[PDB]
Amino acid sequence: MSIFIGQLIGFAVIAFIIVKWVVPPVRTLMRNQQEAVRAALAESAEAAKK
Amino acid sequence: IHVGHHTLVFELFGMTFNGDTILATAVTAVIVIALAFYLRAKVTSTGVPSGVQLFWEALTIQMRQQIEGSIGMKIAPFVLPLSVTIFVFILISNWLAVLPLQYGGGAAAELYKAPASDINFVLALALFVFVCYHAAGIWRRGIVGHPIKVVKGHVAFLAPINIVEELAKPISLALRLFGNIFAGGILVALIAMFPWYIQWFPNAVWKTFDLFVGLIQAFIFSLLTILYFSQSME
Amino acid sequence: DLNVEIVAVERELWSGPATFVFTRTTAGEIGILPRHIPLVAQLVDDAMVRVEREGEDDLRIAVDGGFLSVTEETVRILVENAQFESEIDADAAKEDAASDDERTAAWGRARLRALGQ
Amino acid sequence: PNAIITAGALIGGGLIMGGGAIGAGIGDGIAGNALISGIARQPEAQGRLFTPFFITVGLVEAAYFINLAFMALFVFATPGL
Amino acid sequence: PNAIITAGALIGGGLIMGGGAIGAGIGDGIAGNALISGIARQPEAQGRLFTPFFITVGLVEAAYFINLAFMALFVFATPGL
Amino acid sequence: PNAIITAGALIGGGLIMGGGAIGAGIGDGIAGNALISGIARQPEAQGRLFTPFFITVGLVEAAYFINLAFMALFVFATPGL
Amino acid sequence: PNAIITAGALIGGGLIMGGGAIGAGIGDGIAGNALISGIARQPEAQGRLFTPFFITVGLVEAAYFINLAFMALFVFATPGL
Amino acid sequence: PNAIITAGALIGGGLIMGGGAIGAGIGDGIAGNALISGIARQPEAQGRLFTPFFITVGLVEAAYFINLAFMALFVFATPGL
Amino acid sequence: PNAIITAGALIGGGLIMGGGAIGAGIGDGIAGNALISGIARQPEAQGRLFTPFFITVGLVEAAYFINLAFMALFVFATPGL
Amino acid sequence: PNAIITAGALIGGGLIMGGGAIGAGIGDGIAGNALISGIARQPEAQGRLFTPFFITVGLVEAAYFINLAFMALFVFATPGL
Amino acid sequence: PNAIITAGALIGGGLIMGGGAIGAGIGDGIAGNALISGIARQPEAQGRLFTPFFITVGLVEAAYFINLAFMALFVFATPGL
Amino acid sequence: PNAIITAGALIGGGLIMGGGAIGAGIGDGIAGNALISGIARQPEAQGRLFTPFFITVGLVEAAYFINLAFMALFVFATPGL
Amino acid sequence: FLIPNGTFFAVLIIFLIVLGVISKWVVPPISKVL
Amino acid sequence: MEVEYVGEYSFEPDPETLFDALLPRYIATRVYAALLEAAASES
Ligand SMILES: COc1cc([C@](O)(CCN(C)C)[C@@H](c2cc3cc(Br)ccc3nc2OC)c2cc(OC)nc(OC)c2OC)cc(OC)n1
Ligand SMILES: COc1cc([C@](O)(CCN(C)C)[C@@H](c2cc3cc(Br)ccc3nc2OC)c2cc(OC)nc(OC)c2OC)cc(OC)n1
Ligand SMILES: COc1cc([C@](O)(CCN(C)C)[C@@H](c2cc3cc(Br)ccc3nc2OC)c2cc(OC)nc(OC)c2OC)cc(OC)n1
Ligand SMILES: COc1cc([C@](O)(CCN(C)C)[C@@H](c2cc3cc(Br)ccc3nc2OC)c2cc(OC)nc(OC)c2OC)cc(OC)n1
Ligand SMILES: COc1cc([C@](O)(CCN(C)C)[C@@H](c2cc3cc(Br)ccc3nc2OC)c2cc(OC)nc(OC)c2OC)cc(OC)n1
Ligand SMILES: COc1cc([C@](O)(CCN(C)C)[C@@H](c2cc3cc(Br)ccc3nc2OC)c2cc(OC)nc(OC)c2OC)cc(OC)n1
Ligand SMILES: COc1cc([C@](O)(CCN(C)C)[C@@H](c2cc3cc(Br)ccc3nc2OC)c2cc(OC)nc(OC)c2OC)cc(OC)n1
Repeated sequence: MSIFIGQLIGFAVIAFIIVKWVVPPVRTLMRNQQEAVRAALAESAEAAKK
Repeated sequence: IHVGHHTLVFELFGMTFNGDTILATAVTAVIVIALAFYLRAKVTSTGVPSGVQLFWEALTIQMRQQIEGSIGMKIAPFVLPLSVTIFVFILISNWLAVLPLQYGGGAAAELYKAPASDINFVLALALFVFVCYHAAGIWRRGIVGHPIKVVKGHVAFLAPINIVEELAKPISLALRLFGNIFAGGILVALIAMFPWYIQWFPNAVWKTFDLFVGLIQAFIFSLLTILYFSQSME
Repeated sequence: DLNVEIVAVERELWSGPATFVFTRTTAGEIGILPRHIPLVAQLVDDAMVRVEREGEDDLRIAVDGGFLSVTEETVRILVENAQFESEIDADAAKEDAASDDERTAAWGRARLRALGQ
Repeated sequence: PNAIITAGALIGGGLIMGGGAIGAGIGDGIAGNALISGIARQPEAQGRLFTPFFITVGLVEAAYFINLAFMALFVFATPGL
Repeated sequence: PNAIITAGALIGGGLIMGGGAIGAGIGDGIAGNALISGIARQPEAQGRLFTPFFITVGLVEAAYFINLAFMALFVFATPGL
Repeated sequence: PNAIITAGALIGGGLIMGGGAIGAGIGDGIAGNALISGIARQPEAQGRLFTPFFITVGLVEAAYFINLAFMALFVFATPGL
Repeated sequence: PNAIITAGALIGGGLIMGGGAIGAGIGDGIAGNALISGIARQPEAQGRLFTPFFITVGLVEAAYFINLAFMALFVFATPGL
Repeated sequence: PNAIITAGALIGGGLIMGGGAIGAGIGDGIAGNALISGIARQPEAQGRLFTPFFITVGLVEAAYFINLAFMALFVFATPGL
Repeated sequence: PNAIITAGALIGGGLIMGGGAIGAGIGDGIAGNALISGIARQPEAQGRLFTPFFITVGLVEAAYFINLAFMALFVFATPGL
Repeated sequence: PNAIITAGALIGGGLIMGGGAIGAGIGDGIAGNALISGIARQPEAQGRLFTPFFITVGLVEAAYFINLAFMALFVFATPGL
Repeated sequence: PNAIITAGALIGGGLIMGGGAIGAGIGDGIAGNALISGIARQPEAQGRLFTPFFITVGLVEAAYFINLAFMALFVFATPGL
Repeated sequence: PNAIITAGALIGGGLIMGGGAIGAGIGDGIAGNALISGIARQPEAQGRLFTPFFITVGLVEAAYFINLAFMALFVFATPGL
Repeated sequence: FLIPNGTFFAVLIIFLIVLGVISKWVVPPISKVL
Repeated sequence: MEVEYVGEYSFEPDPETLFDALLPRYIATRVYAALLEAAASES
């Protein structure tokens, strides 16, 4: 019982740390790559139009 | 600390099996299969990639760059799937241990124990990679040609050393992965001896960095697999 | 920001500010961003230079046996002969890269590297 | 019997912590030497140099932590008592 | 008799972890020193230096963690007992 | 019985201080070597060169302190005594 | 009497493995430092640098596992037991 | 009796002094290497350079003194006696 | 009585192999660092650099071998038994 | 009872001088490396290099001398005997 | 009596050879590193560098040989036995 | 009683020689590395450089010799007997 | 605990399955995507 | 060339090789300046 709770508090701390300092860079990184790929598709589309 | 002690142990075909390790490996396998199937359903060449598509694309690009930079992709097409699967398998195995699946017996028990903490898992992956790149060397050099190059290596008069380094390739590749995760399984157990009001701090700081440690270990395992292939093949 | 100036022996070639400069000196690859310690080095015979111009896109330059100097005031690239990526003749660079002459081959390979291979 | 095992555990934990301190201190010193030299070379790279630094410090300080854990196993939870 | 063997196993495991920690810390510090120096000289090399870095680390860490494994064998499953 | 435990604890604390001193001295020397070389190469960098230094020292001085604590635990509060 | 034999064998094997760990880790770090530095200076040299590197590491690793091969002989065979 | 405690205290203090000597000697030799190299490259810098030098030597020679403060504690006071 | 003699022989052989492993690993890593640096700075020089290398590794790996030999003499043919 | 303390004092003094000799030799080698390289590069500054050299050596030889002194105190005037 | 002295002599000779091997291997590595670097850099210097290299290697292997002789004295002509 | 003191003295003398060998070998290697590099880059300077080198080797060798002396004092003229 | 067991195969089999799936569901698909 | 000592940085590779590779460039630039100045004088 006590062990579970304490490791659950530890997991809550880990989740807070990753959400505050690890999630922002990675999610947004993937996000920037996403923007890039979509805009590249866009450039291809435009060139086709040209 | 009860180091060892696999639960769910059973016996079949006249040999013993650690049930808990098999369960953890199956959980990791189903997570990886779910990721693969979700990619397959939502893999888009023209549309905006999903999150899983970006993850798989980044991993495949990294491993393809590693292969191309060490042994041509024309020579080593079969090693990219091997690297990607090794990386994801080890990564998910290690990261699934970060979930709060640890409770108290009165010793500490853990519903999901990282499979790499068991010697069988890491030894299986290491020996599979060992057989795979030795078979690749045999294919690219010949049944009799490959052992001669393996013994000779790059310096002939260092023949015994090579024959050791070769045998060191699997062992280290296994044990390097074993001790890193096995050690963690002990730390979380050791940290369990603390009371709940101070247990969360060492546990949190350990597992937060264990995320990165498992990522680095999966990366190292895959990278050294690619490197050994490059070597054994030419 | 860096005061980056590229000075050919015949004339001053470029003087725009930049945020980052990049080149392969004879003793390895190097990058310079403002307030770098003073330095002197020799660019490889087939060297190329990337200037991370703050406003517009980066500038890629094929350089012929130049020298690199870093100073508290400016970053100078002394050049025997250089060409911006836009001025490079891709076919001519490809042909020169196979030239037997060491100087011509190095210059063509530098042009290819600056262009983007 | 417990006295001999406890003394051996104390000596083993002392070895664990001595080795951990040596490794962590010397590795941190070497990594910070690289960091100081780089920030001397190119101050503007300071922020870019803290990524490879904390990774390196992360790798040594992980080992130290493991060591500090196992000593705690030897000293307070002597496995073979 | 088991007390002496247990104390010897504790001392041996302490030696194993002391050596492993020294090697891990110092080798990781040296590899990270090379990494930080490279990223200082060429800040755009970060991407390409993590491959030869984690290879090196992968080698160095091996010496550590193999040792770690054997300490457990010394400590929890003492070869003689 | 307590005599054996106390002797082992003293040996372990001696090992802890020996390793801590080796690590602290060598790591601080390496970091100071970096700092001195950086200041010699360019004086004005001194102001910045003290931020990476006190960081590195903070890592190399922490390990020593940790050992300083545990030896103080080994001899004054010998666990398992 | 076998208890003393096993304790001595365990301490000797711990010394073997600790020395092997120190040598292997530090030597692998030293060689990988050269590898990383050479790749940082000349990325195209990557493939060229792995030939000598894996010779040197090949020796260093061979110093580790040979020692390991002997530690087993100390603890599982225990000559003179 | 406490003769075993005294022998253990002597061994521990010997370890303390040995580690302190290794750390101090090597660390201040590294710092002096930096000082000599800086003065050779800039013989007029000697004054400026003695500021960081005596800082790192202050850190390296502090670790020694503390160890000398504890070795004296071990053999003259022997807290566990 | 032999018990004690061969236990001491095991510890001494462990010391011999630990020192041999440390020396061989670190010396081979240093020689390999030099070889890799030379091949990176002078790609065409590799052919020449293997003669200075194997001489160096010849002197290094020789010591290890001797240690190994003597370890056998300590362990399988222990003097004074 | 005095035999045990005497053996412990002999081991402690051996450790003291082992550490002192390691620190002295390596620190003198490092400082002399600095001196030799600086004289090789800039001989005109040879004299200016001896002030920072003998200082560094003066520190190193202090650490050794102190240790030697304490070794005497351990072996001839064994505290607690 | 004889057994204790023989075991102590074996441990002392093991220490002698371990330290001698560490010193010999690391000194050979450090000297051959300079040899390889000089030859790489100045291939025509290969003949001129071998005189300094042989001086250094003589000084290092002289220490190794003296340690080997004294270990032989310890284990085959154990003084005080 | 004499057997215990003799075994302790043998262990202590082995420690002294191990430390002296490590320090002497590594310091000789470092000084010789400096000499070899300086003579590689300045062929005609070897004479100038042999002056500081023998000074360095003087301080290194000296320490070894002192150790070699005291080990004898430990082994043949055991202070505590 | 360092002695292998039957779980060895029980692991290898499972890994092979993943190696199969990623060999066809993932790599070639991501391959062609890129 | 005369060395002109007068009353009173980092180098890669070492300043001996860099100086040797630079001096011919110095002679080349001085000859170029001489040719340019000769052309100006000719005009
Ligand atoms: C007096 O201060 C300390 C500091 C520590 C450290 O270990 C570092 C010691 N070292 C520099 C020699 C430290 C640490 C832990 C790391 C673990 C991993 Br895995 C990977 C990297 C780490 N990096 C780390 O520092 C960079 C640490 C441990 C911890 O333990 C419950 N809680 C922490 O709170 C967040 C903590 O951060 C301050 C321990 C300690 O206890 C005796 N006292
Ligand atoms: C199976 O791998 C090995 C290799 C060795 C070595 O010792 C080197 C170990 N090292 C890399 C840490 C090795 C060796 C010996 C040398 C001796 C001198 Br003097 C000078 C240079 C040497 N260089 C050497 O290789 C670099 C060696 C030993 C040997 O045993 C009688 N027979 C050899 O020839 C057939 C032999 O050569 C290959 C030992 C060993 O034992 C467990 N297993
Ligand atoms: C000279 O007197 C001292 C000094 C110390 C130090 O350890 C440094 C020793 N070193 C240089 C080898 C020191 C210290 C501790 C640090 C801890 C961390 Br985490 C990170 C950085 C540190 N940097 C530190 O100084 C560089 C310290 C310790 C302490 O102990 C409760 N109280 C302090 O006062 C707040 C204190 O600061 C003065 C200890 C000591 O004890 C015998 N006597
Ligand atoms: C390979 O086999 C060996 C070699 C040795 C050496 O020690 C070197 C070992 N090392 C490389 C780690 C060697 C030696 C001794 C020196 C003594 C002084 Br002082 C100064 C320089 C020395 N340089 C030396 O060579 C580098 C030596 C010793 C000796 O007597 C025993 N007879 C010799 O002649 C045949 C002899 O030369 C070959 C010893 C040995 O013993 C088991 N087996
Ligand atoms: C040779 O004679 C000595 C010298 C010492 C020193 O430790 C230096 C030893 N080293 C060079 C290896 C020394 C010292 C102490 C420092 C403490 C701190 Br915190 C930070 C920097 C220090 N730097 C120091 O000098 C570099 C010292 C210590 C002390 O008390 C014992 N009293 C002193 O003043 C009368 C004193 O001289 C300032 C000790 C000693 O004891 C037997 N004999
Ligand atoms: C010939 O083999 C040797 C050599 C030694 C040396 O110690 C050096 C060993 N080293 C390589 C580790 C050596 C020595 C001593 C020095 C003492 C001082 Br203080 C300062 C500098 C020294 N430099 C020294 O050499 C550079 C020495 C000592 C000595 O005393 C008995 N008699 C000698 O004349 C025959 C003698 O040769 C000059 C010892 C030895 O003992 C078995 N056998
Ligand atoms: C065979 O000769 C020696 C030499 C020593 C030295 O310790 C050097 C040790 N080294 C070689 C590692 C040495 C010494 C002491 C220093 C003390 C301080 Br604080 C600061 C700098 C020092 N520099 C030192 O080197 C010159 C020394 C010691 C001493 O003993 C009271 N009397 C001396 O005067 C005659 C003396 O020479 C000034 C010791 C020794 O013991 C058997 N035998």
